[PDB]
Amino acid sequence: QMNVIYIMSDDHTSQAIGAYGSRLAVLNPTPTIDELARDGMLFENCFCTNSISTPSRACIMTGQYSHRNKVLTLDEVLQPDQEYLVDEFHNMGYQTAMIGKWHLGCEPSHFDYYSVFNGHGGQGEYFDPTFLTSDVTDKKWPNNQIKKMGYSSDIVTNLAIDWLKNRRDKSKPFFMMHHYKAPHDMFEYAPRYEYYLDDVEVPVPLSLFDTDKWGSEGTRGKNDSLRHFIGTSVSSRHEIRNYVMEYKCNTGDEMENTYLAYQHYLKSYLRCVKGVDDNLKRLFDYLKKEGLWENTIIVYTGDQGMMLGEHDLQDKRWMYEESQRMPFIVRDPRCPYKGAKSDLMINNIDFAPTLIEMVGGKEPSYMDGKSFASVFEGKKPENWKDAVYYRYWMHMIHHDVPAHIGIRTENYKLILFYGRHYDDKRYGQKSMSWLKNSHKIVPTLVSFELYDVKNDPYEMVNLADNPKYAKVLKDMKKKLRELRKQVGDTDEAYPELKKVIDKALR
Ligand code: NA
Repeated sequence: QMNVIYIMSDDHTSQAIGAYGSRLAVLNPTPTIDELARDGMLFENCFCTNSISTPSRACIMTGQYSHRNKVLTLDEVLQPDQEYLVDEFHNMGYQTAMIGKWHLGCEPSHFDYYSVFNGHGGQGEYFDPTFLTSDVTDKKWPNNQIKKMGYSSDIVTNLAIDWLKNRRDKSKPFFMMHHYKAPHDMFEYAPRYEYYLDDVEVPVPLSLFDTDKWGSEGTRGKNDSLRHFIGTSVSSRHEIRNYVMEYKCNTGDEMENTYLAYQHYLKSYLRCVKGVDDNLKRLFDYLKKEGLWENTIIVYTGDQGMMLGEHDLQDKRWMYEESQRMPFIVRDPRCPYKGAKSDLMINNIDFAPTLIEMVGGKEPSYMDGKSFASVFEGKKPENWKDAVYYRYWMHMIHHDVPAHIGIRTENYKLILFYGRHYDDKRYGQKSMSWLKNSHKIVPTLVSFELYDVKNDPYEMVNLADNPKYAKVLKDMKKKLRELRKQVGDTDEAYPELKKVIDKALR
């Protein structure tokens, strides 16, 4: 039986992996991950269905869309009973281990072993982190706490190596979820990376300074009346929260301020990515010397993408390419296609059924996702989707990003900004409750955005109001309407929202 190590980093976006060939690849940000891809298979079209940490991690654990597993936003939690991925590996006779960033709210009690960050409600600390572990029995969750000195990414790797070396029953296969907290904000990189990239300019995206044709009334207001309201920024654009403010840039020139904030944002972030990559070298080295390299499936992914200043945006949540796409690399030692790429349209909800089938199990019939394990034997899965669904539910909270649904085909992306919160008690409350002058949660404008992701991969040009694209827009609206029906996301429980979305889709 094959062992499995599922490695996932927090907010590690595809621009920041060398193998994905973004503007950042010239910096060689992830040599170890790149080498893994050269001996594995890289997936070009892997998409989150809902880009924030907790909803994505719930989709991964349950194989189910947010509207099915009910973990809609960061405000909801998983139930232990919903730990389906690990239940399935248990039922197949695996010993199971959960290491690192959990962030699902509940105890990882369906694991045989866990040691997961607890600082700041499951967010963890970059230095001297404490962990909740199934080894502390003197106390009950969430109080079975231990503390480790030093840098988190180094400690996380040590927890995994320790379990493999000292705790695993070598007579049984293992399934391990190995989750780094880096490169999540605040990007507190380890001191030894202080001068990494010191002499280099990080390539700047044109869209940081030019948004002329991007967006719509739903993301900008009419005539940009909401340009300082919607969407936190790298520049001074967003009036409440942005990196120019956060990094205290004040050169006398706002464009220079933006450039300097982008450089500090990207360099701090990439120094955290480098710490993860260096740590992967240690882990992979260990697996190789232990004789596990050729009997262990290894996955490397990030729970969602992140806006690294494209369109002058930050964080995730948006359906735009950099936030929707997850990097996703799998090395199955039995797969003969080494260094291959796959363009199959996949979602984070497909991870669990695929892994289960990879080791000989059956695709679970209660999951929304399906298994693409046949790709590793050189065959597209039967009747596989050629489009993906997306919905961000957490209207305006944290980053002033309006709620939206969308569909991405291989050629076009249609986004419907419906601009409502599913819990109308939240209207009027602060979107960022730690700030005295936060904006308030309010309904925003309904609008469509249509991007040609093949000829405009950076989503520079919203086509929804171009009359040359009237038929494409109608065709994609029909597909969005049907896909929403196909996946069961029809809002009978939220009639406020159902009326708005049904009306917009004709
Ligand atoms: Na995340």
